[PDB]
Amino acid sequence: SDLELHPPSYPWSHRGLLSSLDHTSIRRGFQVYKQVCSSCHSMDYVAYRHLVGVCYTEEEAKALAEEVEVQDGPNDDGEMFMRPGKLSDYFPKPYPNPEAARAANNGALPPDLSYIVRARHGGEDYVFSLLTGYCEPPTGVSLREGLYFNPYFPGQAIGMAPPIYTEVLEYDDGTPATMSQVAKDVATFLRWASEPEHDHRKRMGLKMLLMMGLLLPLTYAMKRHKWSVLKSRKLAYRPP
Amino acid sequence: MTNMRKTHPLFKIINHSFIDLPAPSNISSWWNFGSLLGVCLMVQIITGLFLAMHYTSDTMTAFSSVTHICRDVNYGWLIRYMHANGASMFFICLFLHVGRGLYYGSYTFMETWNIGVLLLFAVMATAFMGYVLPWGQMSFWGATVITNLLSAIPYIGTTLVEWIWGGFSVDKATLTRFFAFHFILPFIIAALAIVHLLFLHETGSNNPTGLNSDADKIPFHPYYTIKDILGILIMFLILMTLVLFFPDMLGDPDNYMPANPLNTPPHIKPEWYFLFAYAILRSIPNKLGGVLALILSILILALMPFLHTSKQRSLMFRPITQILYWILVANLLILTWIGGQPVEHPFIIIGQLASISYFSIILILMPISGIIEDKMLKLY
Amino acid sequence: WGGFSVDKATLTRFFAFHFILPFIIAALAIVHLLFLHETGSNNPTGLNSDADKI
Amino acid sequence: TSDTMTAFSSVTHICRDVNYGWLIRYMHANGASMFFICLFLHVGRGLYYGSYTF
Amino acid sequence: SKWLDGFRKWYYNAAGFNKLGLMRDDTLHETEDVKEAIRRLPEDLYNDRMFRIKRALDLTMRHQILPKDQWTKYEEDKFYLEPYLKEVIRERKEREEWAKK
Amino acid sequence: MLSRFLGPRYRELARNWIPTAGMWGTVGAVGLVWATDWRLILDWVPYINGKF
Amino acid sequence: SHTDVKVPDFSDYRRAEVLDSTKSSKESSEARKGFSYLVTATTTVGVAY
Amino acid sequence: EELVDPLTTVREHCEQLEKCVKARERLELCDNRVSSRSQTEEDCTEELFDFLHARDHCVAHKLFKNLK
Amino acid sequence: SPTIPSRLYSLLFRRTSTFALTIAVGALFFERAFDQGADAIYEHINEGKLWKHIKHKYEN
Amino acid sequence: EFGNLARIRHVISYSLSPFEQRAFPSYFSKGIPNVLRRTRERILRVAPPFVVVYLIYTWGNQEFEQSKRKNP
Ligand SMILES: CCCCCCCCCCCCCCCCCC(=O)OC[C@H](COP(=O)(O)OCCN)OC(=O)CCCCCCCCCCCCCCCCC
Ligand code: HEC
Ligand code: HEM
Ligand code: HEM
Ligand code: HEM
Repeated sequence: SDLELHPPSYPWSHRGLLSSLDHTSIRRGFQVYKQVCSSCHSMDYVAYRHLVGVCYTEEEAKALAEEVEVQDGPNDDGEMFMRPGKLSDYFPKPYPNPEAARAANNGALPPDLSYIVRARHGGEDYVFSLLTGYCEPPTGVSLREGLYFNPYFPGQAIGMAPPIYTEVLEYDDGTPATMSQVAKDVATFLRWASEPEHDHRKRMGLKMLLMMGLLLPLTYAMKRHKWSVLKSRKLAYRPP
Repeated sequence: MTNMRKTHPLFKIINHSFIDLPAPSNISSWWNFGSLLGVCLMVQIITGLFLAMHYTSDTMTAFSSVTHICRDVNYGWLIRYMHANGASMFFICLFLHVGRGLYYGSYTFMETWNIGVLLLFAVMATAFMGYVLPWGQMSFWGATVITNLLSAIPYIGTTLVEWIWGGFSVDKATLTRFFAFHFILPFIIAALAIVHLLFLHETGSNNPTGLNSDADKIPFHPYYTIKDILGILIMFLILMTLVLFFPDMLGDPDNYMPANPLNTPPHIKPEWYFLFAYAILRSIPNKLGGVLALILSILILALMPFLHTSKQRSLMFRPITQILYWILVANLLILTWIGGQPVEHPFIIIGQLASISYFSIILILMPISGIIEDKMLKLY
Repeated sequence: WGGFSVDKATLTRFFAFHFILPFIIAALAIVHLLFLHETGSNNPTGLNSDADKI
Repeated sequence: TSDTMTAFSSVTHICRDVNYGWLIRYMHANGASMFFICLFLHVGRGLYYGSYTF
Repeated sequence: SKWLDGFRKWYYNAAGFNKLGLMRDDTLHETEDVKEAIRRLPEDLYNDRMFRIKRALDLTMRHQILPKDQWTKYEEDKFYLEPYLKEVIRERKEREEWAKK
Repeated sequence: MLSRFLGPRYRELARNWIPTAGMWGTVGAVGLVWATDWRLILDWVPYINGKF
Repeated sequence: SHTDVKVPDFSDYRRAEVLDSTKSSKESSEARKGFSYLVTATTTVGVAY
Repeated sequence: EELVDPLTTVREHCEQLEKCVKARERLELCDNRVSSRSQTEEDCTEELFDFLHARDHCVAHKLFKNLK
Repeated sequence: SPTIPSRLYSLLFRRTSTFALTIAVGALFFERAFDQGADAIYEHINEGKLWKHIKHKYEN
Repeated sequence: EFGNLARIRHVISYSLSPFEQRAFPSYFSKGIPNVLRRTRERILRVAPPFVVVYLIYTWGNQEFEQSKRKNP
């Protein structure tokens, strides 16, 4: 349809000017991506070494990397072998090429969710409204098999099967894995994946604001002190 | 002994330009802006140099190299977003500088004005090719749109566009030559700005009153030096709160996808400093006429010295032409808003009225208003 | 190097530096010519050439 | 193209597929050599005729 | 009639140079004809013009104006550069019509 | 505002400068034809009919 | 005459330590110079940081 | 589900407002005028968008308070 | 007994070399103290969200 | 080219040292009336273009949201 539905603004914990991301939510959204979203979507620009100092220690991230297998080679005989993963490895693609991705998902290519927050209007609000907005189609429109009605998708007929539901996965910390909680955690994690510099950027911005609020009256006072010779200058004209 | 500042053959130029240059005492804060432009220019160059140290001009490894800059290079996100937001702030300072020149009658310096118009063309070409450079979706499709409207030229347009492209479409030859041209053009802009300052210093600078300022003149140091340091620090404040708090309020989200020739975006538009030009282009139902109107819009900005039909230089004492000037500025804002809109109701008629009023205010109504106040003040 | 040896980072930064250096060379050549033209040039005999200049 | 996997290949693409790209590349290399020839003779002339007093 | 004169006085107050102590003839952008007109001025009028321009620049620097009693009124605004300027334009037109023949 | 340039002396000056300007336009036309290898002109010159 | 010139009153612009015309200067010049140079020094510290 | 979704609770709380219920009878008149075999191309996309906009604005006002 | 800006000028600001020396000393003191205060404020805004607030349930 | 820019006769200028005078002498008390004086001089020339184009922007947005409605 020509008319479209805009996602609402949710009160995110990082929505403030100086507010940081919640790293427990990023960790929870990482395992939400791992046991659910990694079967169809790739993460070509995020490695396992990007998670250390953010959500996991080096031992936990090393165990996560050694859980999955990565093709590597070739050897001295000239063949590609199947080694365990390392910290430097990128996240494993579900499909080697987009053609088998379109074949496995019935024509539709599942996109790379590396900057899917920054590639869409609304950011993570769009992702949260897309994952928690799967509703039945209204009367007057007929939906063919293999398509699903999501009003936040452009054209309102998305090709993605509804991926999350209640207790779709189990959390390590005992959080109740409701559908909205899973969607919020994966939206926080995708926001981190699009902007990994976000916390450092906001800390640098706080330092910039404090330093420039210090510097501005001081250099204004210096400018006004040097210009007070001209600002207080008086003129007189006495022809004979 | 001697004075080393005035007798050294190298220090004499800096003494004549930035130390003992006679300047009007009553110039306002708008006179900071051009100096800020120069500072912003070198800032761009510095950031660009470091963005040249990790970027690969190749369609397989352009977007991946940009993501490698953003994620893996230490503070590479900071330098990249400083480069983009400083390009936007460079155009902000450009429009305010040109608006100062239009309002205060600084276009009577004809050689300086035409040299500045040449600088404006060069920086617009530099920013266009630089926006093509990261090879997103909007980069590829904006390059396609601009080169197609260049191909609208009869009988030489097709040959010129396939020679600019290096092929039958936008490909890696176009990307590499755009990287080379985007690299080399700011040094041409720097040399041209040196010529710009040379012509200004041999003709002198202008006060906001438009009167002869030789009665009250002050050295550049230490008044306008510290005033420009304050302006530089305010420009750094706005640039740093744009790079550190809202990195993407001016950017395009569709540029964060890899470039796909098979998929076209639902809406294709250039950046906000091209949007009024695009809205002027989109109004005329003739592609040759649209390109003609774009080039003659910037050329009637260049032609503005020859429309001065008033005995007073600045607009300080000309309120009717002041009103027409603010109508022109608001019309430019309207064209900027329309340029980011699709061709739907009621944007076509609004854009056509905006372009007609823009050309009428620049060409017709301003000399008429100048003649009207000339009669109205008993000048002739 | 940008690393432990010569690698891709070294090649990219050397391309950027090789691009940027000749323009600095051109500006220094302008300063070179300016410093020469302040005092005039030299003749092969080493004498004062002010008696015969063209 | 300034990437290690596509530097030598891009140079061969210049010399083999670009129209007169071999002329441009070998002109660049031999022009660098002739540039150093001119530079060495310029320096030696400055040394011989006492031009270092400037 | 008198309505046009009152409306001219309102525009004269709306122009704003009279709040800087300026006159109308000081606000002329100096071309070559105006430069020769200034060159032909007597010394007292030239000194008064230079002081008025300097005071206007000093007021515009401080972003201030004169008090309302010190504003240049519309009545005594003497047009001092008009006869010199008229003779300069007449002599230039004489040179122009000689060179066109 | 170019009404200064209406007169017999300027008319005589322009009349003197017509053939030099026409010859310079001929030079510019031949230079643009030669440097671009235009097929609309060199196919009419009898000697140059070998490259087309 | 040249003895007719008088400097106008700067009491609307003068500092708090130099308002009194009946007391000598140089007992407060170091304080004013220290204040101005302290402002300059703090600006230089911030710029250097 | 033994685990109760808080989003459903917030949604059914936000069906108790006034703009949502006015859009609800607007959608009701829409779908029984197009469900009466009128044989038209007209559907109920606009009414569904209005109701979903009101309901989702109400939900986004108070969704994240009860989520962890 | 003069004011503290008077003796501050007469001992620190009168000579340009010791002026630059105290600018450098105050610059290093200011960078240390300002980084302390800025990380303290940024820590105080964001309880329970940073990695250093939660690296004890997982570090072991 | 100081010393030959112009010719001025009989003009006396008095200036103070920057160290004998205040940096901000009556800052707010004589800064606020001057700001409102400049505002009163300039808003009737500056503001109504921006008011008019805000009206055009709001009317265009309203017509765009109305033009995508269903009926008729
Ligand atoms: C009266 C105050 C009441 C409130 C009291 C509070 C104080 C407020 C300030 C009081 C100021 C007192 C007077 C001092 C200021 C100087 C005089 C002044 O500004 O007067 C108002 C001015 C009169 O015009 P003036 O320029 O003086 O002279 C014209 C010749 N008659 O008038 C104007 O400039 C009016 C300009 C109107 C412009 C309307 C434009 C309509 C069309 C816009 C189209 C733009 C968009 C086009 C888009 C096309 C495509 C869609
Ligand atoms: C296989 C059943 C998938 C699972 C598991 C996930 N997604 Fe998906 N998604 C899938 C396909 C085939 C597509 C292609 C587009 C289409 O027509 O359906 C998508 C798309 C997305 C998008 C992009 C939406 C857009 O407007 O471009 C997003 C943001 C997205 N998917 C999110 C997402 C998340 C967060 C997942 C983990 C819970 C997830 N998807 C899993 C198929 C599949
Ligand atoms: C010689 C100096 C310059 C160099 C070397 C340079 C180099 C680059 C490089 C390598 C990029 C791509 C990096 C990236 O964007 O991810 C880039 C992007 C860009 N440059 Fe420059 N640049 C220079 C000067 C300028 C100038 C003067 C401007 C105009 C103000 C400009 C405007 C841009 C813009 C708009 C982009 C796109 C930013 C984006 O991705 O959104 N550049 N430049
Ligand atoms: C590309 C960036 C530009 C730079 C770096 C630049 C630089 C400068 C500088 C340093 C000055 C002197 C300071 C001042 O008075 O503002 C100046 C003045 C001027 N510039 Fe530019 N300029 C640029 C663009 C332009 C353009 C596009 C124009 C033409 C519209 C222009 C026309 C002028 C004029 C007329 C002046 C004199 C105004 C005056 O001093 O009164 N400049 N410029
Ligand atoms: C980057 C390469 C160089 C360029 C483009 C360059 C350019 C020039 C030019 C144009 C002249 C004036 C013409 C002439 O006298 O032959 C000149 C003269 C001179 N150059 Fe260089 N030069 C270069 C390298 C050097 C070097 C390396 C030296 C130092 C050994 C040097 C020292 C001189 C001297 C001493 C003169 C003046 C001697 C005379 O005029 O009699 N130049 N150079």
